[PDB]
Amino acid sequence: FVNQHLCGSHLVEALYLVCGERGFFYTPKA
Amino acid sequence: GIVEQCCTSICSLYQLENYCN
Repeated sequence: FVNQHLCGSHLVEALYLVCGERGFFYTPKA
Repeated sequence: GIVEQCCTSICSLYQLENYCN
């Protein structure tokens, strides 16, 4: 689930599930 | 950034939460 290599949509999905109603920001180039 | 910490290397809940609002 969280403890692995998470890339692309897989990473975006993890942030969605973990952050919940708080939301999140995804910045590939930073 | 997040790709370096979670994609190229193994992710963690600690790091993921750094990106929640």
